[PDB]
Amino acid sequence: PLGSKLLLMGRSGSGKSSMRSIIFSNYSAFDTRRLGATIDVEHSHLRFLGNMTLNLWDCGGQDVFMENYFTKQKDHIFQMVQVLIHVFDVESTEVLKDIEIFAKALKQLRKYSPDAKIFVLLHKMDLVQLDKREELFQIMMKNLSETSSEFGFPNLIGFPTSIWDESLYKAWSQIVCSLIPNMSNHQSNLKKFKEIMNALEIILFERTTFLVICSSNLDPKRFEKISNIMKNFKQSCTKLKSGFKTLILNNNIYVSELSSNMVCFIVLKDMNIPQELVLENIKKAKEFF
Amino acid sequence: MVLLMGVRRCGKSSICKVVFHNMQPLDTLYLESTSNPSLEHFSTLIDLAVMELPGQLNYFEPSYDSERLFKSVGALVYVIDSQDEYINAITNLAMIIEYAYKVNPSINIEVLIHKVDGLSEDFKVDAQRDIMQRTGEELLELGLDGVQVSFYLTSIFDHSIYEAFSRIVQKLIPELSFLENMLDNLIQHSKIEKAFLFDVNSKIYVSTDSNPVDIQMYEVCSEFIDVTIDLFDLYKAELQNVSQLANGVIIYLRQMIRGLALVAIIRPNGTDMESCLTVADYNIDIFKKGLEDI
Ligand SMILES: Nc1nc2c(ncn2[C@@H]2O[C@H](COP(=O)(O)OP(=O)(O)NP(=O)(O)O)[C@@H](O)[C@H]2O)c(=O)[nH]1
Ligand SMILES: Nc1nc2c(ncn2[C@@H]2O[C@H](COP(=O)(O)OP(=O)(O)NP(=O)(O)O)[C@@H](O)[C@H]2O)c(=O)[nH]1
Ligand SMILES: [Mg+2]
Ligand SMILES: [Mg+2]
Repeated sequence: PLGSKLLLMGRSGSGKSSMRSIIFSNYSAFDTRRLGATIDVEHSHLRFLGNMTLNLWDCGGQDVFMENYFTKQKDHIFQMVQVLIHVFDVESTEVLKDIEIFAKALKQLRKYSPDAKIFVLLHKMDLVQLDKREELFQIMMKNLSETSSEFGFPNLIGFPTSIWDESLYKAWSQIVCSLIPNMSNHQSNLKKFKEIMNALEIILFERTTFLVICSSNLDPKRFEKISNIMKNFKQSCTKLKSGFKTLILNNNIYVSELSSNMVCFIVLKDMNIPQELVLENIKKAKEFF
Repeated sequence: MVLLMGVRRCGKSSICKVVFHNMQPLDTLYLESTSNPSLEHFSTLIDLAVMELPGQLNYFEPSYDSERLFKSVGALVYVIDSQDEYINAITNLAMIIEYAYKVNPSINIEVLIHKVDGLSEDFKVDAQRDIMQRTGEELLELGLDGVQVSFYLTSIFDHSIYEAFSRIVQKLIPELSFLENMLDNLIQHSKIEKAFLFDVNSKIYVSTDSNPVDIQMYEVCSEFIDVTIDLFDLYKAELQNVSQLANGVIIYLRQMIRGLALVAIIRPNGTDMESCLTVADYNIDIFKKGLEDI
C-alpha cells in the first residue's frame, strides 16, 4: 500500500548504483566511482514523504547474476513489482543484447506484475556531444517503445539521464512521484496555497531527497535544477553541523520546511511586499492546510 | 602584481584560468602550454594584474629583463607540482628569490604546494612540514634564514586554491589592516561571528575577521554565493540572501561595490531572527559606507 517494490535493473557498469547513491545516499557524483560491483540484488528500504517506504531492489547487472533473475529467481524478482526502471549505458557495446534483457524482463513483468509502471533511462549521456544527444535518444526510444508496447506496456516513458547534471533529478522526481497516493490532495492544497500568496509559483519538494513532488504551474528545467542546487546546499550546511530550515532571497523567493517531510519553494510576483505579511501565510499553509 | 611561475606542467596556468576565468577544473587536464608571458587582468578593484611566465630558462637567471619586472612585482607566487620532480624546483625557487630579494625587499614569497589532489591527509603533512625544510636549507646557503616564506596546499579541485589565493591577494591590498579591523570588531557590535568580503565571479576572500579562518567557514560562505547566484539566475525579472539552519545559525549575504559581497555567519545565541538581522543590518550599512569611501 505504502510499501513499493521498485526494480532497478540494467546491464553492468550502466550506472545503476550510482543513481541510488546520489538521490538517496547524498553521494556527490564524484563519490560514485568507488561503488563496487553489486552482488546479486542490493536492497534499500528508503523512506519517502514520511510514511512511504520505497524498497529499491538494485539488481547487479553482470551476466552471472542476470541470467539468474530470469530463470531461478524469476518469480521472486518479478512478483508484486510496482516500477521497473531499466537503465541503458549509451556508450554500451551491446545495444541489442541490452534491449534483449529489457525484453526478457518486460516478459516476466507481463505474467507476474502486469500493472507495473515502466520507465527507462538513457544513462551516462554526458559522454555524448550535444549536437548528437537528441538523435541518440530519439532512435533509442523508437526501439524501446516498441520492444515495450509489444509486451502490453507503453506508452513508455524514458529520460536522457546523467550523473553530471540535473537530469537525474527530473527522472527520479517523475519516477518516485508515480508512487505518491496523496497526489490529488497535495496538488489541490498547493493550488489554494498559491492563490493565497499571489505567488508567481510554488514547487513542493520531498524534504530529505529533494525530489519535486508537484508544481503549481520560464526555463523548463527549473525544478530539477532547484533539486540540484538545494541538494548541494543541503550537503554544504553539513559544514556547520545543522539542517537547512529556511532561505529567503531578495524579497522574492522563500523556501522553508512544511511537515518534517516537505519543503516549499515559493516565488512571488514582485519584490515589494514586506516580510511580516508573507512569513505569516506560510505558517498555515503548513502541516494542517 | 602577482607573478605566477614554476616548471612546465606544474599548475601555473590551470589555476590561472580555473580562478579568474571562472572555469571548470575538468577542462584543464588536457590544456596546452602557454609559453608567451601572458598578462591577464582580473579586477578586484583596484585592478590586480596577473602575469604567468613560462616555467623554464635554467634557474631564472639574472638579466636586465629579470630585474626590470620584479621591480613592479608585488608578490611572487611560485607554484610547485607534486606528482613528481619534488626536489629541483626547490633550488629553482631559492635562486629565483635570491635575486628577487635584492630587487624588491618588500616582495612576498608565496609558495603553492600544488596538485595535492587525492593524496591522503598524512601524506600531506609529509610533503609540507619538511619540504619547507628543503627550502630553508638552500636558504641557509648563499642567502639568509630569515625570509618571507609561506606554504599553502592548493589543489585546483579543492576549495584551497581559493583560500590560498585569498590569504595571498589579501596582503597585496592597500589597507588590509583597516578593512580587517572595520570588519573585525566594527562588526562585533552585533550577533555576527564571522564575515568575508568576496569577489563573486572568482571567490577569493578579499578580507576576513582578525579571527584566523578555518576553511569550513570559508566554504559555506563561498558555496552560499553559489546557491544565491544560481537560484537568482533561474528567475530573472537586494542581491541578498538570508538563510537559517535548525540550530539557529543564520548565514547572510548582501551585495557591495561592484561584484563584491559580504557573507557572514550570524549566531543568535538566543535572540529572535528579525532583530539579529536589524542590528547586523545597521552595522553592515556602516561597513558598506566604509567601502564606498575608497
Ligand atoms: N560519465 C559518467 N559516469 C557515470 C555516470 N553514472 C555512473 N557513472 C560511473 O560509471 C561507473 C559505473 O558504476 P555503477 O554506477 O556501479 O554501475 P552499476 O550499474 O552499479 N554496475 P553493476 O550493475 O554491475 O553493479 C562508475 O564509475 C560511475 O562513476 C554518468 O552519468 N556519467
Ligand atoms: N591532479 C592535478 N593535476 C593538476 C592540477 N593543476 C593542474 N594539473 C595538471 O597539470 C597539467 C599541466 O597544467 P598547466 O597549468 O597547463 O601547466 P603549465 O604550468 O601551464 N605549463 P606551462 O609552463 O607550459 O605554462 C595538466 O595535465 C593539468 O591537469 C591539480 O591541482 N591536480
Ligand atoms: Mg551496482
Ligand atoms: Mg600555461
